[PDB]
Amino acid sequence: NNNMSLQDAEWYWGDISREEVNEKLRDTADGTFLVRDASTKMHGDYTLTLRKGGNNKLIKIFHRDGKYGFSDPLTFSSVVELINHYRNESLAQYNPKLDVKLLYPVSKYQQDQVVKEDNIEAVGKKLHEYNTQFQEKSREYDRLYEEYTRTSQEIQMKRTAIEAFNETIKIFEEQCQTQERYSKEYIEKFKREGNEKEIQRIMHNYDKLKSRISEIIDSRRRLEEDLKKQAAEYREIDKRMNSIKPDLIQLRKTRDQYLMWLTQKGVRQKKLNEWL
Amino acid sequence: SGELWGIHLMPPRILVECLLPNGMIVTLECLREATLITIKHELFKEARKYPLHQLLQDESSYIFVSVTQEAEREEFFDETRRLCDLRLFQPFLKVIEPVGNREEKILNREIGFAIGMPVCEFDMVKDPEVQDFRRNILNVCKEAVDLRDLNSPHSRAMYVYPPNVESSPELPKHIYNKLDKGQIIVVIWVIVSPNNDKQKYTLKINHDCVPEQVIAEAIRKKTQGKYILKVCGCDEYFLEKYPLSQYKYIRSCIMLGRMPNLMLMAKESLYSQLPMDCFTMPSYSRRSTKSLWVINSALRIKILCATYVNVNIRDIDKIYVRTGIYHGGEPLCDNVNTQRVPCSNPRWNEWLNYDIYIPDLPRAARLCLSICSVKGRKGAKEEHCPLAWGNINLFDYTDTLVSGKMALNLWPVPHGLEDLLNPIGVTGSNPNKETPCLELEFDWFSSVVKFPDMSVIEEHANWSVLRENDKEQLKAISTRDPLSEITEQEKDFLWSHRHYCVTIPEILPKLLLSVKWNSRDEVAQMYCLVKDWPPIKPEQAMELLDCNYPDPMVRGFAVRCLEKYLTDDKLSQYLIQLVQVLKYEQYLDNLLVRFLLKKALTNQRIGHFFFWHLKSEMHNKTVSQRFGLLLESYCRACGMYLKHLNRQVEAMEKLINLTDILKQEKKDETQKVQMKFLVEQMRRPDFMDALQGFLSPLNPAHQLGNLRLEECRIMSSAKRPLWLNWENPDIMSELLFQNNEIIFKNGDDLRQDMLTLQIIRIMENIWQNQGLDLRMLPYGCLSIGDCVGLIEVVRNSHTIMQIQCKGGNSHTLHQWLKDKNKGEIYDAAIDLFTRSCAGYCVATFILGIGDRHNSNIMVKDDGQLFHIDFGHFLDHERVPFVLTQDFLIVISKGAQECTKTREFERFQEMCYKAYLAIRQHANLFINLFSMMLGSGMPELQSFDDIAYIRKTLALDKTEQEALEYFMKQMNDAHHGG
Ligand SMILES: CCNC(=O)[C@@H](Cc1ccc(C#Cc2ccc3nccnc3c2)cc1)NC(=O)c1ccc2nc(C)c(C)nc2c1
Repeated sequence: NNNMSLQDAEWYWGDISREEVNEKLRDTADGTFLVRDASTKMHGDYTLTLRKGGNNKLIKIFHRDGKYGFSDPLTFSSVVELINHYRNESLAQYNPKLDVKLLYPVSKYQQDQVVKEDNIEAVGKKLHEYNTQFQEKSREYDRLYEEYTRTSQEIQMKRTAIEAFNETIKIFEEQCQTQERYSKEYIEKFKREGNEKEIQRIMHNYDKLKSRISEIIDSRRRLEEDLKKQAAEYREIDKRMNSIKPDLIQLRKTRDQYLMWLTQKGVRQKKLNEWL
Repeated sequence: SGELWGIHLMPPRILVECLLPNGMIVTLECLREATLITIKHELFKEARKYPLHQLLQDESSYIFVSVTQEAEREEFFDETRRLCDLRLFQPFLKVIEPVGNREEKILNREIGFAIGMPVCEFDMVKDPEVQDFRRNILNVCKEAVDLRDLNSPHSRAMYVYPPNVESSPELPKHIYNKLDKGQIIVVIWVIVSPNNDKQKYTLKINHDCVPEQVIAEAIRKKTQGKYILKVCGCDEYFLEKYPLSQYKYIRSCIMLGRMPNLMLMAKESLYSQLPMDCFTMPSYSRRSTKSLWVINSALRIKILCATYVNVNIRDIDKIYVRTGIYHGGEPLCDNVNTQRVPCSNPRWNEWLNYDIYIPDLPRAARLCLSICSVKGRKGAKEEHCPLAWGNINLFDYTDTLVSGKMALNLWPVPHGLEDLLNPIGVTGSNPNKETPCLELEFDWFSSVVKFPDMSVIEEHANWSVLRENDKEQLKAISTRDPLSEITEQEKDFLWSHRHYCVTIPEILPKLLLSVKWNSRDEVAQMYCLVKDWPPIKPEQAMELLDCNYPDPMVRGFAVRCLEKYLTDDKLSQYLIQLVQVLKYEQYLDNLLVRFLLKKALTNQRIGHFFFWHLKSEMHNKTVSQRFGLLLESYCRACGMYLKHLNRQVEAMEKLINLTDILKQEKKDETQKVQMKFLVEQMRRPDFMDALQGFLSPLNPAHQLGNLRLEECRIMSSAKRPLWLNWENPDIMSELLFQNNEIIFKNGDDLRQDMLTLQIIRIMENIWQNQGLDLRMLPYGCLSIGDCVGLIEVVRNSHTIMQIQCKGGNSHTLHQWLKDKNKGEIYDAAIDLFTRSCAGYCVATFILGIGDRHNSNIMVKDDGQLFHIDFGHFLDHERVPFVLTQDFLIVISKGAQECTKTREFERFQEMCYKAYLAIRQHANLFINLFSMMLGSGMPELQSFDDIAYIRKTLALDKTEQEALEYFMKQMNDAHHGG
């Protein structure tokens, strides 16, 4: 009626390592739980993992003299009845600082009615085509990563060049400004004597300096727009990666479900080795 | 890149324009090697051809400033440097009156060339914590330097030539038996003044004789205050008083059955080489509060606009900000979210509420958050994907609970990481300012809230606060591995029995995990226990430093166990890991960094590798500033070693530039043209000048001399590595070896290989210490940058593929060993091939390294076997045995019936004894991997990956069930045996 066999239990998951249980309780609501065989592999241990307060609480079930329970008094006939007892009353009884009522079990039957083509050939055929999508899609992401990282280095290299240009410009322009400062007292005396060469030659250096100053600023000016194009192309690569990533998770998650599913229904993975 | 921006090739003469003080523009044509002194000379002897000459009046009183490629202005006091190696951004020069000390910033140029970035950059950092570290960390620099001047020049020598001793005066029995009645025969060489001729003095002495009496009695056979002992070949000295067998060099000779021949050196000859060290303090060194526990309020944080997120307005529906208070890796409360909003207007004017009170916040609390994109499609699916992350400390380094507005620049999501938050991540803002930005705002409590001092905490404890027969459960928990599961009953059991735990000191890592950190009542009681806890072994206190234990008092206690127990021998072994747990440190000024830095500045072996381990991670923008500040402190006070570290850095750049040209621009040419390119490039005077007469990064005691260009080819494998050959400068090179070969690899990650070889060396040390002589070969490997590194070369070794190709089958390998060493020695070859082949079957299986084949498995002529190119480990019970039919024939000495031979069953006997020996020390191997999770290695990103080793060691099963698990794997992979 309620206390059916532990095998025919939605929450009981058998022998799944702790790592698998973590991926199945990750970012789930407070009160999620599932049961599995203790990690030691000894018979009749049945660790209970509960998700309370962001953390994965891990309460152990003791089995002595054909009885089960958390604390010393194992006043319970079987795991199913113990779970159902605490599935209706909060665990504050066992632990005063533990207030959750085993609300959302992680049922293994829910995963069952999401798959299709239960036969042995369609699974391999459908699974084979996902792998083609997975490898081609996965490699697609990896190639973009190379552009994203290679693009990042070029942007940083250009940015440092801009700083160097700024320093160079300030050095050049400051000298020009220093030109007049020093060319204030000698200029009057030079003007008095009608020496065309001194006026022209002084302007000759000054004229050359203006070309250098102007030429340098042009170099920085052009390089900046080159960076902006790189910066723009950089963001675009970021957009593609973000819109590709969830596809990889979705494809890989469904892809592995079938690969794991093939083993469950009495199929040896040697044949799946060549199916790919 | 190159001498000038854009063009790496440097024409000998270039038009260089000067900026004279008056305002006169002049151009000069100079040489690549034209030093600054000459250029200024010729520069000033051409102003006579220009308008104004009345200001110069002389050539001195100028500094010859210019602009460097790093985009910073350099004053160029050091007039000696040739124009070639100035790294000028653009060819142009300016003349100014000298300003500054000229001593603090002739050094700041050498400091900033080794670190790889200008020292002036730390001056523009306005962070109050960055500038307090630069000033306060100089206390350790003074004490370390002062300690180096305590007794004599002798204290100076101990810094430069640290005794390479072992932490075990007592010898393992199996090696002690190698001595004939507890005595060892050594050869002593004395150099004679006429023509510097050599003498040989064979000598027999007890193993436990200090170097002092070895020298004295060696004089008797010759027929005090001088004549220190030295190792022929490399630069190793026996200065400190230890038993002669204590030293690493002497012990190995005993193991390998070699004659330990040494040299006698006049004491004042070594002291003369010692340079005078002067550590001058840098310029910068001279430059209402309510307690947290009186704030009756809950934690509240407000999110505001996020500047920009790179998403597509169609492939993604909405975005939200996911936050959560964390203490280490575990949440202190339940994660909170913000309302989904369109990915066009990320505003979020929300006030997130957290289920934790302000007074309950632990000191090491952090606020992790990320920007996630919710899809919410596919009929009945809603998949989340993070777009950026960022963590914030809730208390600044001064113990002040942050408050007010704050702008945080988010980081990219790490490759292969799929969880929404990244609590295992560096706290701080992204240095790059063109990334997503998120404005927060922490509520204001009308004051500055400071975390309560220890005296207040100690009172909260001891205020709210016999033996047990079933204390065998405490011993049961203590022996469990770090990653083992602890249940709610065990956590509640340890805490209740906390006061009786101090009789089990090694129970601390478990007792700290069974404490509620979001409850100041329990935490204040843990502080009062950690204060009186007994000391624990360094190999256990060294796991209180990884990411699981962020509390400053717990991490401070661990570093007090390292100080008083960690010997300089073990620090040199676990240094790769102690550097990595510097990235988990809460703030810049730790108690660990002060301990690590003091060791580096007091021991030049640790200093050399301390430098290269930090310097090899400066490309990471996440830890570039933290490690860059630390490298500057070391380089400032490291002594004269900065001149040796500058030659190694310069030599490695010449090789990186050379290799980039080969593998980047013209990779598609034939090898002969590629080979002819190398010889012309390596034959240039500058390249030959930078690549000679420097210490080797792999072993600072090996000094590399003239380069043997004839036998420096380009490997045809991998990414075309570089096989380079050098020579031993010292006269007695033939006694150690004549050439240092080194593979320079640029292109593949070497930090997977450099941790595998560290684990192999630790295994081989466990087996030797116990009863076994499984001789492994953990050659040298060092990563010096971003996917560039150095690999030693093992002399006289051929890959299994080479022996097969030149052998003509399956008896070829066994015949080849027979050919090389015939006679009575043949037994040792088969005995050594078996001991070495047994170790690499166990080490390969436990770590699950990539699959071996004939190309990456080598064998020395003597018979020893070793592996190379450990591509990946732990990824790619799911790894069979590497052994095959070729090696079985050698094991059984050619017998066709290999499985059922007496020899083979002996091979299996030491495969089991080896596996059970490592299984006992699984605690050490779970930490060495667990301290590298933030290291960034692709296959070691989470505690999930370290679960593979917990499976191949059968840590959950019983000692007997694990042994059966190994036997099943051994036989199954070989289809019976
Ligand atoms: C048919 C023509 N030949 C080839 O096509 C290949 C075959 C080939 C590849 C690879 C290794 C190897 C290796 C190796 C790698 C990592 C190691 N890590 C630790 C210890 N030992 C290691 C040894 C051997 C052999 N020849 C080379 O590429 C090559 C280049 C430069 C050389 N220059 C000298 C000085 C010498 C002695 N031989 C050279 C071999």
